Amino acid sequence: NNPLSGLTHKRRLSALGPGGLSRERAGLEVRDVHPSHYGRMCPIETPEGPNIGLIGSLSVYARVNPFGFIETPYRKVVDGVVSDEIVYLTADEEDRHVVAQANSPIDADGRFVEPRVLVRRKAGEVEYVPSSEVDYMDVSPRQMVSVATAMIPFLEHDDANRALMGANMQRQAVPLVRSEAPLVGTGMELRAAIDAGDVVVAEESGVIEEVSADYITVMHDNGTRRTYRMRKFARSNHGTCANQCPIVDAGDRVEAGQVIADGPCTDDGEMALGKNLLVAIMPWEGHNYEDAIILSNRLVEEDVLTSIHIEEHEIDARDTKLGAEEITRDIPNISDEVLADLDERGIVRIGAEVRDGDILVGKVTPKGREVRDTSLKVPHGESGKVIGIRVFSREDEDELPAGVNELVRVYVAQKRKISDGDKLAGRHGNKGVIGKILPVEDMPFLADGTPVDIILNTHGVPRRMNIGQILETHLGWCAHSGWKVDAAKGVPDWAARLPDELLEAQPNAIVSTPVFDGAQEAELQGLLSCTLPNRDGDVLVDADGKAMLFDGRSGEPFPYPVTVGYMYIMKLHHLVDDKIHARSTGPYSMITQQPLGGKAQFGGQRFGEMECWAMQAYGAAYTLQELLTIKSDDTVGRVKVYEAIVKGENIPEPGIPESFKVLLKELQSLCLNVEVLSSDGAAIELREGEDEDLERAAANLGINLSRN
Amino acid sequence: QCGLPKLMALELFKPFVMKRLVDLNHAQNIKSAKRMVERQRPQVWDVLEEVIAEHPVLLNRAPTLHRLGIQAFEPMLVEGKAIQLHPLVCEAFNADFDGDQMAVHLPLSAEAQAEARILMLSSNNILSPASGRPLAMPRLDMVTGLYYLTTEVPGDTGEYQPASGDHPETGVYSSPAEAIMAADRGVLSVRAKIKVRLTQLRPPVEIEAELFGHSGWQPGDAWMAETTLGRVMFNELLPLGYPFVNKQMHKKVQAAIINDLAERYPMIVVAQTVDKLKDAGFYWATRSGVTVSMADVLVPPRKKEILDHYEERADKVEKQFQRGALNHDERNEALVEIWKEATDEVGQALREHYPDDNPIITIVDSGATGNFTQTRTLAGMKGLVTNPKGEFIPRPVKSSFREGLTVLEYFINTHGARKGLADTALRTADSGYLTRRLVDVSQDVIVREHDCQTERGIVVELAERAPDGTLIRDPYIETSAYARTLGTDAVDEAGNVIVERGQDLGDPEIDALLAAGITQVKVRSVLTCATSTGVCATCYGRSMATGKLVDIGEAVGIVAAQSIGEPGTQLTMRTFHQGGVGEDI
Amino acid sequence: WLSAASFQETTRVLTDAAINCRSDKLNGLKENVIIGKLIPAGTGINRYRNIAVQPTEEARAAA
Amino acid sequence: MLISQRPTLSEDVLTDNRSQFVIEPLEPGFGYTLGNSLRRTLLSSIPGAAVTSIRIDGVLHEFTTVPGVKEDVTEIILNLKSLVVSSEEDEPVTMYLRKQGPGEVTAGDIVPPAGVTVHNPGMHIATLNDKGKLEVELVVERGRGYVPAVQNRASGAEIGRIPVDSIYSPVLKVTYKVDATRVEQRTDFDKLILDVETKNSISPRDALASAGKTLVELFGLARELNVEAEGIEIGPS
Amino acid sequence: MLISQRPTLSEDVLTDNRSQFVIEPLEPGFGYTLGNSLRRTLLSSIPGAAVTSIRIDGVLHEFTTVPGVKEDVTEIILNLKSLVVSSEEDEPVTMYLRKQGPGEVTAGDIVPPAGVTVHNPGMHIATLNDKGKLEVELVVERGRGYVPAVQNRASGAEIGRIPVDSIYSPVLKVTYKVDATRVEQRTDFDKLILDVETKNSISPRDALASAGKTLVELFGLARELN
Amino acid sequence: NSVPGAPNRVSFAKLREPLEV
Amino acid sequence: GGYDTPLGITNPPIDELLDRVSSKYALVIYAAKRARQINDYYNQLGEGILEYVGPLVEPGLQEKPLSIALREIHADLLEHTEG
RNA sequence: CUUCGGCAGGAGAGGUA
Ligand SMILES: Nc1nc2c(ncn2[C@@H]2O[C@H](COP(=O)(O)CP(=O)(O)OP(=O)(O)O)[C@@H](O)[C@H]2O)c(=O)[nH]1
Ligand SMILES: [Mg+2]
Ligand SMILES: [Mg+2]
Ligand SMILES: [Zn+2]
Repeated sequence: NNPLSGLTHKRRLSALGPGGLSRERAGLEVRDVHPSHYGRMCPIETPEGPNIGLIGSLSVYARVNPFGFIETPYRKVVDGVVSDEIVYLTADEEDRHVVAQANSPIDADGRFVEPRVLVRRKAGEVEYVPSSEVDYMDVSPRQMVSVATAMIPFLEHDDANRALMGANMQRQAVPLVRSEAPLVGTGMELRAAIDAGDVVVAEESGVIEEVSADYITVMHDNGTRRTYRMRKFARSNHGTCANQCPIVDAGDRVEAGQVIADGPCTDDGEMALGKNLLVAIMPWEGHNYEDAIILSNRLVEEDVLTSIHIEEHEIDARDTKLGAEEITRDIPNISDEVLADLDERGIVRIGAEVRDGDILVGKVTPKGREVRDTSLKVPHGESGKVIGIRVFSREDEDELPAGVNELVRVYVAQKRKISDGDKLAGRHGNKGVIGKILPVEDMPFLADGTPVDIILNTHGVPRRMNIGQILETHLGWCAHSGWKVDAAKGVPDWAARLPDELLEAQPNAIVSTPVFDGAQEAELQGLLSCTLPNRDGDVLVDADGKAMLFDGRSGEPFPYPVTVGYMYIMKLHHLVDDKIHARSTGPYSMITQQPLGGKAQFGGQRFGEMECWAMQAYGAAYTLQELLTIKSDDTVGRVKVYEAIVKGENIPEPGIPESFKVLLKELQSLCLNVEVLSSDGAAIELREGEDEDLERAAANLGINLSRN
Repeated sequence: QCGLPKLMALELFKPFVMKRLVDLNHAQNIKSAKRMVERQRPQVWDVLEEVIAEHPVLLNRAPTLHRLGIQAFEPMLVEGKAIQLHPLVCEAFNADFDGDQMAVHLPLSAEAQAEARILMLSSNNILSPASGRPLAMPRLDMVTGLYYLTTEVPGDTGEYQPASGDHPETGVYSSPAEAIMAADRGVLSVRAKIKVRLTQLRPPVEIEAELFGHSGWQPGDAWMAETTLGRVMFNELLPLGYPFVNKQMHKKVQAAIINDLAERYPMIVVAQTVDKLKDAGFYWATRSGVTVSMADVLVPPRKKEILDHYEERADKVEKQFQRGALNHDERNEALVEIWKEATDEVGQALREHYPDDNPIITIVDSGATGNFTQTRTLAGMKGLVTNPKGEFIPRPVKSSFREGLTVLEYFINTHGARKGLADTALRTADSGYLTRRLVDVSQDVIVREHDCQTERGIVVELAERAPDGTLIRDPYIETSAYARTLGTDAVDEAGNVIVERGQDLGDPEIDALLAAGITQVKVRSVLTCATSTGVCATCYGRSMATGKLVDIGEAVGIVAAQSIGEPGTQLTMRTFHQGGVGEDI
Repeated sequence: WLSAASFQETTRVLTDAAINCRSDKLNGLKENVIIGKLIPAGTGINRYRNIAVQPTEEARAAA
Repeated sequence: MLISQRPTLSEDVLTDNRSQFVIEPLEPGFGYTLGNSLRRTLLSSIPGAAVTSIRIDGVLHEFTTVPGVKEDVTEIILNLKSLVVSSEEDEPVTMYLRKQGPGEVTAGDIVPPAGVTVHNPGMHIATLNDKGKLEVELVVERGRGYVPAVQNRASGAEIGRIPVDSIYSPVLKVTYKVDATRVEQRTDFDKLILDVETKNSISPRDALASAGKTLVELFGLARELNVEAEGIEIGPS
Repeated sequence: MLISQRPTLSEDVLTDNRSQFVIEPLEPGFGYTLGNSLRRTLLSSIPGAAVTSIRIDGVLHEFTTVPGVKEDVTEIILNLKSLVVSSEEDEPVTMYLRKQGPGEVTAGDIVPPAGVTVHNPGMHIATLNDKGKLEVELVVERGRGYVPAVQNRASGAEIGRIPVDSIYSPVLKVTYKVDATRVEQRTDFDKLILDVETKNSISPRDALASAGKTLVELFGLARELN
Repeated sequence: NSVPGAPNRVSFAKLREPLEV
Repeated sequence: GGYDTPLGITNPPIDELLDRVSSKYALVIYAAKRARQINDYYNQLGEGILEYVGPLVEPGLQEKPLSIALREIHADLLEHTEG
């Protein structure tokens, strides 16, 4: 789906397989968190279906023994002074010592400031001991989290389930056409993109000679030349688009390890999976009821959330007993207005717009000049632009399969915009479906006339215990607007622990809040009150993080201030264009005559047992009978119902289903004598019945389509 | 009503569209119309709007835990590829808008259409068939709006000042229109106490009896009321002949009003009233002003003193153990209680500090959502956490989610999130197997008669005498004596009979029996029915969803099973926000 | 035996029914669902199904 | 340009002082730009007249009873604040009310000086029962909108003048609702349903023709800037 | 008493794309509705001009690359959505761009036809090498609002035509402020201060006349009741 | 740091990291 | 009654329709049988005259037989003998 | 009135509510 999902697929530990547990045999003690997982397996990132607890992810600092046991690094403290020698310890060796914490008050010389320190003992218990027997120390915080979890700012303010959902949802984001970097993030987005491998990295130092959109040539210091090629519009395993774009000039000097070209979800070398949007937190007329989201129309006009999606189609020409098949534009007796985009060989032309039910490759097979017609048509609901064709032919020295003479692959691309029903999410467990798209002129706007981009409801925040989103909103507003703390007389007490180069910022700055050591609430409250004004000398957001808004439909100002800021929103790969389905009549199965299943083929919806219970409790006896016989198995009543609906007459009576007859045949085949009796014995034969089933309509009820 | 996309409607309604196309001379034969519909010609879209008119469809969401998991609606054509669903039907379906999907089915014959339009319509099924409590009622945002609107705040703008000397009354109004005109200019608030002269609103019982006495023909009779503008606005949404309420709309008050309307008015009136209530609540929720910021989550003022006192009280037990006197389990049982005390002192400090107009307090106190345990966890102290077994860890977490947990505090807190996500996926089988067995054991029970003419019955409690001299109502009488046919005359003090055999025990009957002094009455039950096959309609009694006697031909066993098995599967899936304190489902 | 076989333990129920030569009367909800009849509850019972409707004399005369 | 679909107005008389107008089909969005403007320019723009102050003989310090009448002073003020007066002068007129003996004082016995007209002459004001008297002096100014009571300007110059609130608008209640219509296959147009209730002194349809003139004269200031600058045009009828 | 002073508009220029208009004296309560009627008409219904389609030389679709250009055809399409154009005709008009050799392709190379002006003179379309050529043909039209792209099969066109989206609005930001003189004696009034900002295609004063005209044409469906 | 051309992103951290990922 | 005008499916009100039958299950078969009779009359118009009569109430522009049947039931123009 | 001629099973993995 994106670089993060691929990098997370590896570094993944599975408890199943040939020699491991099962999905119902496994109980409740193997799918739990153990005190010995600290620094080896992440306690947050795991599936939430029937695989919960049986799949995990390796931690950031862990490695594997030659024997196969996981190790984690510790920093040795001897005689009360913390050294810099690092020792890799397994669980067996770890449960013999006392291990201190990474946030201990070191006195800039190795000595603990406080005698009593917090340690981890053998049985997973935490106790206070004097600084005389402590012998190891954690190498850092975030040592116990994985690489997907270490990219959530303000993690310690979120509950465990919301953090789990956010970490799992970060890997379903689709690659956008622009991919700008976050305003407030962690320090993990730089190294998670280089190691993923979806960016181009210079291998030797040198001077760039010439740059284009297809290649880069770098001249080394010894006169050797090396050129790099870029992948343009390549299809991924899941149907997304992978692109690489150079980010260097024609005279720049590069070094070994410098990022030279970008990737799918990369911005200047850093991972970027979403966009920064202006957020207002308030209810609005019931359009954001129960996790729904209201969106602006500017996000559609300017293609803020747009994605390219490619699809591949294949066909083959195989040898038939009655003669081989061939590819040409000689479709037996068909109009010439449908064969206008096909070239000489009989394949569509590049740059052509295709709809649903259009010829892609023309092929004919000898039937029983025996010429039938079997051509590659575009599946239902699809449409795009043909972007590439690949042809492999036996004659032209090609290692084809056995009994094949030609294989063609056609690629079709589309540009999908954001619309109602698409799924959006943030990094803190927020998720919802677009309920409405509003015009720009009827959205709430600030005092200067700036409309908001997205409205979120306030009823879902407090009961779910994910308040890191509001903190991120406050810090995002502070970073976007810029700040400068007034330090004419000394330094304010709240800014004593702030580093330098954090006392003054410019608009559109980028900051980094690590996972467990970041911005405390005191510094956020301080920064919210020293913010640079806009183009005019006005301050829109007061010290509490709230702004006064106007109403875009009536014009009156809202009576109370509302929380405004900037948030990072991602587009998830659950789109409404790939979820809608409907059917009136189509293909049927062979043993039982019920409709097929699935969306790939026209398939029906299962009416299971519980729905039968509901319809029996309602008292509806005719609806149930019609659902279970005419619409599913009554092979004779289906065509009669179709003809009665078409001609406008009454719906006839149902008959008998086929599953009952199949059951009777199987029971007989088990050496059991089953028979249907009447009021006076005389077993009913149950044998078909001579029918005048002549088709006086001639229009395939549905099992097929229609040709002229 | 529901919203149906155009593509789904065109695919479902193909034969009807083809029939109408051939009829209207837009095509020559059936095959041409089939091709024309298949290729989506422009002339198709003119006839869909008239072939889908007044043709119901069935909507369903999985899992179907009870009878109201399928409902029938009237479709309308919308632009897009998503189905629009009414806010008030999301409680029966148990649906939220974060990725859910639903299925659509189309009745064909005349009997199926009549059943879908009469039996399964969404406007006829408002009450729950297990207890009779309403299901299509305002919740979440609408409750907040209706709670904000009907609230009296002292000292607001334009309040009634009962003064003398120079200004006679300063706040009395002549009609609601004058009050609205005053509120628009900015001279009055909708939550200030005033006096209005109302004409077309029924007075309460006492005021009606005091002024008019005989009959209050309200169309033109005038009376003076001391209330707020919001209460008048709310009462203008109820039926015409409903007396003035003059209360603050908590959730229970709204539930009581809806129950009374359902039990005393036709169903069309209730269906039309709930939509008006929804509209008004949605309008006022946005102007209530509820928002979440970081200066709204206030912290307990003195929490370091409390936690230092309990820490020095736990150091005693620590030293005692160390030296030696306390067995390990008794040190863990001492510590557990010291910390269960400190979490209650932080809990009671938080309720005292917090003002009564904070969005966080307002949302929970209005009955909209949430508990106070979550509020204490967010702003106070989380408390004690459980271990992978089920015991309590003697180390508590002293920090809230506003200050931020530490790394070990966060590690020892992930044990309770696995047990609560591994329940939804694993222990729902234990409830669905019980539901299947319950459904199969009881499927031949069907109402087959009207009266078996029996004398047997069971005896219910119906309150108890007290040594003081009063009568204490039974704690659970709504699920043991309400909606049951009386079996033997309830004679009082060897004399006048309060209720005769055959009466259905409602609220007035229970009140009369309690006032007279009858304690124990015997009713007609299902376990003593004399009919051979199935049950009879008099022994069963009243239908919970309908409000009248059960009909002949009703499948009561399925209803029973569904009503016993739905609550335990739903509660099994909601086992993380349960509040602790004891056990669970 | 149809309902019992469709509930649980199909093999044992079928063996016992075959040995004992059982007969099914088809008077239940599950059997009527399986074989394709109207269930004997609700609008499918004899009292409501066999109903006759005709216009009254005055309405027939007026129109 | 051209709107492509000219909008039309309708009227659906409900009573004799309450109507419901409909404007359709309004281009996407233009149902919310005309409704609150018509509402406000209907409830705060039409010129009318009303009683502004009263003077009851005998009530000077305690303002809670009038010797002779059975009501209070609040109910007299509330019964005189519901009089439908119409003036044609331009300076405060003064009328009088004089009745004696046990009898119901209606609004017909108000002797309007040449200039003012009382439209509701059967309205109740009081009922005397103890051979008493009700000498009432009124001041009937003219204006527009609703004006709260004007606190005594010449305070000590008034011995017993009680200021009252003045409802000057001839319209009492207006509501609006924007629905959705359909032209061709675009399910995106609008429908503005208005609802105007007035006093028995003007008609519901002369207000939607007295409020439409004052808006064409307020949006005509923006047109005078460049009277050749293009816009959207509808056409004729 | 009935006031007898009607309002008056007055412009206070501040820049070249910005202006401020003062409408006073308004009636107590009528300051926010006139501001929002003018903000809802200005930010939606003002006509303009925009580019509706392009045709590059050796290009047949947008998912490709040109030889010598450091950008793809999608970044050129995203850099050609910030062109400010003005037209004075009611018909498609075709412009041309022809640049070659080491240089940067700006928006001042498009040779405008007869009755088309290009305002933005220093934008950035692309950057070429010493083996790159760019030939483009743009089509400028007139309309209102935001119209999505028109597929090639709805106009019977060729294979090189790439239909782009067209945003015709010439206005950027609009806001209002309404003070209020609510004193005693009930002699109150209002004062609206509107602020219009444009996009160099028109002036902040020629857009308020268009809005005034649309609103003096729509609010005249009531006056006819007399 | 440690990357030749990384963008400048100021950090709020208060501790020091002795080890590299 | 104390309700506004009904619209769509909700017309005619069901509480008024339920006072002419004994149960909710009789109305379904009542309306369905009447609708079938109306459809038979409509489809057998130009050919041999059949005994089936209808509609009694004047029909709308394009009304389905079920709505006509419900309006006929509400106006007390039919009679039924439950078996 | 249209002659022949043209289809749909299992196993495993990962996800959504
Ligand atoms: N039968 C099953 N249903 C499931 C399963 N997983 C999810 N679900 C459905 O998803 C629903 C989960 O919804 P929620 O967790 O949000 C319950 P609720 O909205 O009331 O609580 P909040 O999240 O606090 O708002 C659950 O009720 C089911 O209807 C499953 O494994 N089996
Ligand atoms: Mg939910
Ligand atoms: Mg959900
Ligand atoms: Zn009985």
